[PDB]
Order: sequence, then C-alpha cells, then structure tokens
Amino acid sequence: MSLVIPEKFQHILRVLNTNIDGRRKIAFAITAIKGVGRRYAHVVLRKADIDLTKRAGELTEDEVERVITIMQNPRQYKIPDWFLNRQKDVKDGKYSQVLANGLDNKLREDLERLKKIRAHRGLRHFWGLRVRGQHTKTTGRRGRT
Amino acid sequence: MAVQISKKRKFVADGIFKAELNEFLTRELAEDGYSGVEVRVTPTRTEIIILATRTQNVLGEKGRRIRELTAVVQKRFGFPEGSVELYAEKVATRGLCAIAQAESLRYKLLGGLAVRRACYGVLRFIMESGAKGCEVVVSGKLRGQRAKSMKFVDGLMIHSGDPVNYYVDTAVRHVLLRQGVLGIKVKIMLPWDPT
Amino acid sequence: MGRVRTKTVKKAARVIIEKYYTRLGNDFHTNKRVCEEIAIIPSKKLRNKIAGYVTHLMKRIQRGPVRG
Amino acid sequence: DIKLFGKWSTDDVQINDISLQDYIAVKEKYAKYLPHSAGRYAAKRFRKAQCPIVERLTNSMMMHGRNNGKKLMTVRIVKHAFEIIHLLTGENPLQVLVNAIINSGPREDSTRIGRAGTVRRQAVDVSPLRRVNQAIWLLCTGAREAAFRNIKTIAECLADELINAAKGSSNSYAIKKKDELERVAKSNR
Amino acid sequence: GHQQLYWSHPRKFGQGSRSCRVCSNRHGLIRKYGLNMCRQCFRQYAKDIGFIKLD
Amino acid sequence: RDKLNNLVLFDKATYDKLCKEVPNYKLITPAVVSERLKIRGSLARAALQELLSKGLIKLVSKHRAQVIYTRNTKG
Amino acid sequence: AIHRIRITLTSRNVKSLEKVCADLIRGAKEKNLKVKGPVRMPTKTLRITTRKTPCGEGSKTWDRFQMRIHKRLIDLHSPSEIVKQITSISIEPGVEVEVTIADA
Amino acid sequence: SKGPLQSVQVFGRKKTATAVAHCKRGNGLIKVNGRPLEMIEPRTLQYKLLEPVLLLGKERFAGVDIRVRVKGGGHVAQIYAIRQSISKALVAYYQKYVDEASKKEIKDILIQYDRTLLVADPRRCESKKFGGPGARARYQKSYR
Amino acid sequence: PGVTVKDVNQQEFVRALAAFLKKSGKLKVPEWVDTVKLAKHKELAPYDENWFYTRAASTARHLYLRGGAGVGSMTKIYGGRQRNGVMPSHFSRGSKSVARRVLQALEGLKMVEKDQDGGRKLTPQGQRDLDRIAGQVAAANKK
RNA sequence: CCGAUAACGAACGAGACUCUGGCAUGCUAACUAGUUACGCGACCCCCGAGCGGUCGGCGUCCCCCAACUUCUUAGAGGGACAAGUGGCGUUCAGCCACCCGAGAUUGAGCAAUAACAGGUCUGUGAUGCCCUUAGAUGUCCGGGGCUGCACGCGCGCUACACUGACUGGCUCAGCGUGUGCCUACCCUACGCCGGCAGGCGCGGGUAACCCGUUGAACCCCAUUCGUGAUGGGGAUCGGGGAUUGCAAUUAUUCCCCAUGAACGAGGAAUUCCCAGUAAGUGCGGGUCAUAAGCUUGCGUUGAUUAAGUCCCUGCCCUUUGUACACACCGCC
Ligand SMILES: [Mg+2]
Ligand SMILES: [Mg+2]
Repeated sequence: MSLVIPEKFQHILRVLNTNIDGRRKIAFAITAIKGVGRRYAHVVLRKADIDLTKRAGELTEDEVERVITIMQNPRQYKIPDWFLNRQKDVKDGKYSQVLANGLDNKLREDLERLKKIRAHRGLRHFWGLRVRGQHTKTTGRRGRT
Repeated sequence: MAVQISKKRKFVADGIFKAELNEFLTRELAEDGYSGVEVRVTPTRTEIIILATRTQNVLGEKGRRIRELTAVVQKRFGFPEGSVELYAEKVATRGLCAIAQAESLRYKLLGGLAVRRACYGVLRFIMESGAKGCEVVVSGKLRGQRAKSMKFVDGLMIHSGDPVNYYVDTAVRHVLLRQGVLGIKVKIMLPWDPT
Repeated sequence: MGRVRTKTVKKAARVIIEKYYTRLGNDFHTNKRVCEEIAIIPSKKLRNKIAGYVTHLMKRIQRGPVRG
Repeated sequence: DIKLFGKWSTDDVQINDISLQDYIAVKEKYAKYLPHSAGRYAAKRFRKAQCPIVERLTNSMMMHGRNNGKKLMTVRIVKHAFEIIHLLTGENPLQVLVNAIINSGPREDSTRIGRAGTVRRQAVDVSPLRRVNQAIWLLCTGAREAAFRNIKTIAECLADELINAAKGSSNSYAIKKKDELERVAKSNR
Repeated sequence: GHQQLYWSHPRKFGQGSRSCRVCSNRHGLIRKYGLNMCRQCFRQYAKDIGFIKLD
Repeated sequence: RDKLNNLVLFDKATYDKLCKEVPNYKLITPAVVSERLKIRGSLARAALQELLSKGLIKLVSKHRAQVIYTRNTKG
Repeated sequence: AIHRIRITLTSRNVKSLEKVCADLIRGAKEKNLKVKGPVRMPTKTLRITTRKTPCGEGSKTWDRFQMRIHKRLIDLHSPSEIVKQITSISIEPGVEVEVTIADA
Repeated sequence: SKGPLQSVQVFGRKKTATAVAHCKRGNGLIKVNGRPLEMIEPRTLQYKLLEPVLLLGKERFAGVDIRVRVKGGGHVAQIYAIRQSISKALVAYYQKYVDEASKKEIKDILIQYDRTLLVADPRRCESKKFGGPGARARYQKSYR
Repeated sequence: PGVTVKDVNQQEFVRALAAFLKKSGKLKVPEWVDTVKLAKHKELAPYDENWFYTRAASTARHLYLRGGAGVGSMTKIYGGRQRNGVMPSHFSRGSKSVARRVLQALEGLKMVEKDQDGGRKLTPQGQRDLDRIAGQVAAANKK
C-alpha cells in the first residue's frame, strides 16, 4: 500500500554475474541483465506469477531464484521457441535464451568462427567496418577520427 | 466488362493512337502538304480525314497511295478488315496553316533560296492570305559556324494568357542541311470570324 | 488598394457613355444590364468593371464637364 | 454569466493601468466559455487586441515545434494552471493573469543598429500592444524554461510564473527579463 | 550467338523489360494509365494525346 | 543540484512528515509532493491517492497529465 | 416487349457532352420516351506531374498536365421496344457512347 | 398540434466538414449521430457545442428535436460544423415558422456573441507548390 | 428510460462490459495471451492481465456500432502508429490472430453471429446484453 | 492610370484571359448519391407512455411499389464593381475606414524585346563533323563495379524527452490508384491457419457500383514511468522466420528476440516564411517483381510576429561621372 520501505529490502542485488538496482520496478530492473529485454523480462515475470507493480528490492529470495530459473530454463515454462535469442544454434542446434557472460562468449564465438572461415562478414568484423552492407563513405567517422 | 479496358486507359489509348497516327502521317506526307489529322471514331467503323494542301498528290495513281496508307494503318493498329477508311480534305486558305508554311519554307531553303528572301516571301504570303499577324523565326548555322537566329514579325502577335491557345497556330520544323539543322518556328495569329 | 482601371475599361466606358448617355444612369445594377446589349463584352468581370466605372463617370458628369 | 472554464466570472476583473485597458480583452464582449475561438485575428492590424487574452496566452504557449498545432492540450494546460493559481491565491485567476501581464510588460527598450553604441544603441519607448505581446511571450518562455527538464508540470510552472509576475516578487523569469530590458534602456538613454 | 543464349536472360521485369513506345528509351518512363512513354516524349505529345496545362 | 536520488519508498522519518504537514498547505500535486519530500513521484502519486482514500485530502481535477489536491476546509 | 436501356456518354469537353445529352433527351421527349434525368458521374482528373527540363539542369520546375474526363448517363423507358424506336446516336467527335441493357 | 412537415434541414460547414441539422417540432431534444450532445469525445471543446443553448436558453430549445449528421473533416471541424448547424437550423426554423420579431432577436444575439455561429468560415486550404514542403514554404537552398 | 450504448460513456462502457465478461467466466481465452503483443507496431505487451476481456468488450461494442466487420476490419480499427525507429513513422494494422480469436470467442459466446455475406454482427441476445450493460452504466452514472 | 506635353496614332508585355476555392435551401437532375417519411423488424424502457430511444438492419425502379434535392455529384446561370457611406486627394486618377455581404488582395497556369558560348549529342529512327565498325566503341551472355572509406560539404530523417514515452479505450479525412497491345507484374473484401511477417481457399471490382461509410496519424480520455543517458534515442551488432526474383553474399524488403552508441537543444555562419500560412501529423501518386528517409499532391491540428524600411542583400526609374564596352570578376 506504498507504506514505508520493508526492512528486508535489498537495494543492490547480485543476480548472475551482473548487478541490478533495486530501486526500479522488477520488470525493468531485471533488464539490466545482458540478454534480457523488456519483452523477455515481462514474459518471465508473467510466468513466475509475481506482482509486476512491486519493486525488485522488495522481492524475496525464493521469488528471486524462481525468476532466475525461469530465465535460465524458458523452454520448460511454455515460453515459445520463436521468442528466444539463440534459436537454432549454429553449433548444436538447440533453442535457448542465453543471458549471461555466456551471451558475450557466443557473440565472440560467432565472430571468431567467421574470422576463421574467412567469410566476407568475418573480414569486415576484423577490419572493424560495417557488416550489414551499408554505405561507409560519409557515416561512422567517429570510430576512426 | 473485364475484357474492356477502363475509361482512363481507354481515353489515354485513344490519345496515344491519335499521336502515333499524326507522327506517322507527318513523316510520310510532309512533302505532300500534310497539315493535320481528324478522326471521328464510331464503333461500327472509323474514318480518318487527312487535312492536306496537295490532296491530289496525296491521292496516288487511282488512289493507290491512299489504299497503301489505309492498309498500313489497318495492319499497324489491328483494325478489323474494312473497318477503317481514310479520306483526304483540302485545307481552305492554306496560308493560315502554320504547319503548311513550315514545309513551304523548308522546301525553299532546301531548294537553295536565300533565307531572308524565303522568310520574307512566306511572311508576305501569310499576310496576303489574311491574318492578324505572323512571326517566323529561323535558327541555326546561318552563314558562319557560329549559330544565329533571324526573327521576322509583322502585325499582331499575342504571347500570354488563354487566348494564345486558340488564336495562334504554332509550328516547329527541322531542316537538314549539309552544315547541320535549321529550326523553323512559325506562329500565325488567326483572324476572328463568327463563321 | 490596387483598384486602378486600365485603358480597356476606361476607353470603353467613355465611348458607351458618349453613345448611350440618355439610357445610362446612376444605378450600377442597371448600368450592368444596359451594358449587356449596348456592347459585346466577352467577360462578366470586364462588363461589371466597365459598369462600375460608368456609374463613377456619370456621378462625375452630373456635376462637371468630364472629357467624355 | 459566462464563467470561463465553467467558473471565475470575468466582470469582476479591473484593469490596473489606463495604458493597457484598450488592449487587455477580458470583459463584456471578451467573455467566452473557452479560449479556442479561431476567428481570423491576423487578417488586419490591431485586430488581435480584440482577441481575448486567454486565447492569446493559449496561442503563445504552444511553441518549439514539438507542439505547434496542439491547441487542445494548451487549453487544458491553461485550465489547470488557472485551477492551481486560484487554489494558491484565493482570488480570481483572470485578475492574477491581468496583473501578471501588467507587471511583466516592459515599459522601455533599446533599438537602432548604429555600430552598437553602448548596449544596443538608442533607447525607445514601447507601444501598449507590444507591451502585451512581450508580456505574454515572456510568461510563456518563463513557464517553458521552468518546466523543461524537471518533474514540475507545465501547469504548475505556468501557475507559479503567473503568480510571481502578478505579485512582482522578481522571482519570475518574465520580471527578471523585463528588469534587464529596462536597465539596458536606461543605459542606452 | 546461337538460340540457346542470345536472349536467354529473363526480361519479365525491371528496367530492361520496359522501354519507351516512341524513342525506345529505358529512363524516365511513365507507366501511369498505360502510357509507356518517355519523360520527354510525353512533353512532346501531351497536347496530341489530350493532356493540357490547366494550372 | 546534480542528482536527486529520490526515495522510491517511504521510511518512518518521511511518512511521519507526510502525515503531519502535507495536509497543511493549499496545493497538493505529485510533483510538489515529490519535490518537498525528496520522494520518487510515482510513490507520491500512490501516497496522495492513499490519503484521498483515507479521506483527509480533497481532489479537484484528476486528469491524466495532472492531478490536483487540496486541504480540507476548517470551520 | 419491355426493355431497359442505359446510355452512358463519356467525353473530355463539357460542351460536346452537354450537347449530345441534350439532343438525345430532346429526341426521346419528342417521341414521348420516359427519360430518366441526366445524371453526372464525378469528373475524373488524370494528373501527370513531370520535370519541365529534359536534362535535369535548372531550378527544378515541374509541369502539371491535366486530363478531364466527364461522364453522364441516361435511362430510357417505354412500354415498347426502344432500339427500333431510336437507332441513330446523333453524336459529334470527341464523345463515346455506351448502350447497355439492364440484364448486364 | 399535429402539423405535418414541421421540420427544417440546415447544414453547416468548416474545413470540408459538413454537419446537417434536422430540426423538427417536438420535445426539447438534441443529438448528433444518434449520440447525446454532452457525449462528445473531445470534452475539451464541450462548451463550444454548449454555446448555442447556453446563449439562447433551454426554453428556446424546449420545442425542437434536433438530429445532427456530420460526415467530414477532423475533430474540431466536426465540432464547429455541428454548432453552426444547430444555430442555423434553429434560426431557420424560427424564420419559417414563427415571427421575425423572434427570429431577429435570436439572430442578433448569436451573431453578436460569435459570427461563426451563423456564417461559414470561407478559408479551406492552399495547394502545395513544386519547390517546397508546403503551400508557401520553400526547400532550404545552399550556395557552397 | 430506454437507454442505448450510444447514450452512455463509451470509455466506461467498455470497462464495465469487460468486467461483465470477467464475471461470466464463459469466454474462451487462448493460452498465449500472456506472450503476444497486440500488434506488430507495439513495442510492449499490454499491461492489463484482462486485455483479452477488454478487447472482446471493444469488439462487441464496435459490432454494435456497425455490423459486417471482419478480421481485416478489426485490424484496421485497432491499428496504429509504427515509429519505425530512425525511419519516418507510418500506420500498421492490428494482429489478425488476436482479432480472429476474439471474434471466434464472441461467436462461441453466442453474442455474435455471421452475416449472409462476410463479416459478423451482434445477435439479438448480444444486443440485449449490450443494452443491459448500457442500462447499468447509465444507472451507475446517475447515482 | 490621371494629367503636362513636339508629338500623334498604335503594337507587345502588365492587365484582361483559363483552371481552381469560397456563396447560392434559386433552376436542372439523380438505385453507380443520398435525405426525410412510412411499413416490417432487432434491442431498451416498461410504472406508462409509444408520434418513446438506437440501428451503415430490411424494404417502398425487385416498376406501380413514397416524396424531395438541404446534405453528395455537376451543368447552365447569377453573385463583387472600390458598388454604398464618411474622410483625404487638383477633388482627377485614386487612397484610408466603415456598413451590407459568402466573398472588399484565394491560389495557380500562361507570360514581351534582347541575350547567356548557362544545361542537355546519356530522350529521340533530332542532327553537322570526327572516331569505331568483326580480336567492334555494334549487340548478346557470365561475373564484378556503380554502395567501395584516414576525411570535407550539401539536401533530409530521427532525436536529445514528463507540453513526454509505454499500455489500453474512444474518435474524426481528402486527394487519388487499382487486372497490363507489346509486357510476364492490379486493388483487395470475407473465412481458416500462425505470435508476426505471412500462408491457404473463396469472391468483388476495368470501377460515385468492390476495396470503401477509405474506422489514417496527430489529437482526446484512462494506466505505468519520475528528471537519471531513465520505459528518452534506436545507431551498431548476433541468432532465427518469411516474402519477391533466375539469382538476396557486399546484409532487397518485412517479422521476432537480444545490444541500447553518440545525442542533455548545438560556434562562426545561414535557409524558409504573413493566414488555414509556418510548424506538428499522417495518407495517396511517381519510381515499384521487391520496395521511400526522395519528390509530387492531399487532408488533419494550427499559431507567434508585421501591415514597415532601405540598414545589409539586391531590383526598377531619373540625374550624374567615367580613361569601362570581354562592359568593375572592367581598366590601369
Ligand atoms: Mg496575365
Ligand atoms: Mg521501454
């Protein structure tokens, strides 16, 4: 009822390898985790069946681990295969949502796979230029000068 | 119906047919005094009237030239057989047709008449035929290599507003000389008449 | 502003006032009607500009000796 | 009998100075239910003086491109700001607005471009119409600048701008700008 | 060349499929109302077709 | 005037101030409550409607862009 | 029956269109045909806007060509058959006719 | 008491928005598109529609059934067309059914309070030209 | 006292009819309502948990206002502005599956029937329900 | 234009003219446009109305089985002339203000003499000369390029946020396109499947008949956010799914989930603009197998300032000076 702050309020949470701020609402607070956006955060909160209104700080630790395991295993909780990040992986072909430093390792792995295969996009990444085939004559000069 | 084309496309097609027929007739009958074409289209059959000055020259030996032209038009536009007929009409007061005077001046220039004398003769003939005014301009490689334009205007000649649409006859013709191209523009201000 | 009448209306008004002074009068809506038949005016705008100038010139005439 | 925005009768407002009575339009025939009566007020010179002053405030309050045609939002903003100023003062919001305009409109300025003599060049007096225009412009600019990058609402900032201008506390942007203009006019005398 | 590759490239679309009905040009075409005519050719034949300048 | 770090939720030393002096001054808006109490502002909205539900605060406008309250009249 | 005939007249100039409507209505009235009122479909404006220049140099001046298509239509009524009663069209060049029975 | 054809149909317009008011003898009632006049979605301009009844008086409107059908423009053009239609339909009904001693004392009050309540705003729009984004504006030009 | 939905506040009417639909728990709801966005131009899923109920209320009200509406008509009605990021904004249709599911739910709720031509309109029972809810909202507004 | 007058009489341009917008309850008409009225209905009220309230529900050219043209369409016409009044003016040409009036400066189109070494030979089976013409500079086919980036400039789009963003509800347009001579490629209603892009069947429309009563955006009303590079901004970048095509890599386009970079209102300079105008805001057309950040139009919301000046930038007329006439970017 918007009373005084609860005594067991965690202003700083340490979910996964990142840190989140407990003064924002939970839905936009778990978006601080890399690999989690507004859509994914809202759907995992909806699946975990918590109050969307309450802040992340006043979320109890059992609820915190519940939403953590919801995020880490979305397939078991009816989250559709089209909603995930790492759909149909280039290595093992397993649909998943990687949201961690694991997301960074998958990104660098894709980059290094393209670099070792010597594809055009990989060479573009190595040179540090654009990869999506857009004009470089006039834009992007910030990263060079 | 669905086989029939829409009204907009039908009218645009009619205009395209008029323009293509006009260009073909201009190219074929330029030396024969061709002036313009009018078509009254009826569903049963269509008639094409050729406004010309030398209509006897347009109609070949026993109408052979007009027969050839009719067959050519029939084949090119896919008219049903016997459904298109071409007649020729002589233009009254040919001096007031700015188009016909353009080929007359072109004929004189190709013959080799001096450009000033030829333009003055055409201008005098137009005024004698009777007009509120006239203006003939010839441009190109006159005499030297440097291009020049000669303008010969006499009488009344309006330029602006709506009445210039229906009071002046304008004609532009190219003349091919061994030095290049001479551009002829002829404007003739038509006289007012209740008839 | 910008209500200056040109030669085309002024000369025509003077001529028709000279020819038909007796029929013409001080009413604009009657002068515009007599201008229908006393002259052939191609445009309605031209005819009522002429009629307005005619009424103005007749107001001048009823007092003084205008050049008309 | 009109009650602009349903309340706050117009006939109880009295114009302070004689100089702006003919240019402030609040009473009698300038009594409308809403400040939205688009009526070709720019078709001739000295016609906006016949436009009611709340409509002038509404027209001037929608600026900076992001909201140029949004006059309904501005009408709503003026309605709210009137509610807040009545709540704070207890007196008529129309009287507060009139007094704010009187106190915000500068009385002298500077002009001429003769090589920028001292501040601008040569001091000049201002017409009543320009006084009203510059007062409304200054009030709107002050409210907009006060409410740009902060949590305070446009209605609240317009309310406090008008209140400070009406009481002449020199805590208002309009009053400070007016004082600066009068000072430089005095220097350019 | 021979019949297999002279005109083998598909021309069902694109600018190569469309040319002006007068000057056989591939640029500035007007396909509105099925004109299929060049930008300048339309300016040349507008009054002939029936297109006028009202305003 | 660098950052606000406004309180997302109340404490005792803020709630008592709210209950002791907010229903005193004439103008009560979420923005003025947030500025006076150094609170978030969404929390201010919730607290103001809670005071209204208590019945010690009088609403006047209740608009989307602006909600305005006032003190109860004494006499 | 008994036959119903709709005559659609479509052209580019209102003068010729009105003349070819008026003479048809007059002839049918003289033959005491019941003439439904001359109805005027909204005019179609074929507008083409091109560049005046042929080379793309200049101040970018645009040419606006218009083509006005006007459409009127009539309905003919009689207890007797109508095609045998009126067979001519009495038209002038520039207008197009469209006779249609109500079955279609 | 059962006088047939005791009705008028008077239109009003502003910016391509046409609103026809059908006014009839009957109990005091006013509606637009089948909805009550007070049930108009931009309530910010509720007083613009309430202006004729507020100025003239509910007693004047006590003997009219008004149904306004409006089919054009944007929101405020709809509003202005509707209010103009209401005012003009009332003055026309009073003109052709009751005396000019009442018609004039209605018309003068309406035209004094607001001229647009009886005469149409003639301004519609201006055509765009081929050198700028709008009717009068031009594209930005550059010299170097 | 004969009232019609046109005689009451539409924004409150849709809220009250959604409440009525929630109370009468006969409305079929797809299991993916917790996942999908209501249109391709929406950046976020709707906040309300009963968004399907309020969509059904809005769709029934629109079918009252004019019949013959189909799935394409519903998508046109509920379409809106897509901001396209850095590209200029445009207009986008609604979600056809959501609209079709709402219409099928109403048809199974018997308040909506198919026309002889395409689209669907309100049954007499649907009109009765709509006008009863109009009566209750008019009474609530009155007192 | 009035007048003075060694000039008089004219011609072009301006104007006049054409289209468009504003008014006509006046005329002509309307099942490919409607409005009223009536009859069937469906729902509410029912105490009790009942000629009660709603209906873009069905009918009354499904020809004897209603009228009318206000709304819509479009023709003929009318209407505005500085015409009426007051003042200024030689009391001339005209000017200012006011009344009545829809309208007292609506926008465009066209547009003189003379000229530019302005642009186009890459629009043309317009064209002179010159070059090439079989190992072709002809033409066709395959592939690449026209996009390539240490950098500078121009037209723009998106923004920097709370006058806001997100979520939901409600609510209003006008231009105008739409199935192809060649030429293959149309607009799409409705039903079903999918979360979306889409897919699968059935139609309708060559068109005031079908899309379509174009349920557009902004705006309006409720929800959440709370002054932070934040739910502002969406660049960059990974993965997956579709559509077009013969082919999508140097990503054609579209959809989904992730990443949230600069950017906190911008120096010197500088553009455009006077009323339904600027601006906000969408929708059409052109290009289009696939497509708009462009352009051409349309509607919607809708102002601030001004009714002046020659200061800057220039322009016109007269007088004036000139060693200029390639004409001051001159000359010397
Ligand atoms: Mg002219
Ligand atoms: Mg967000």
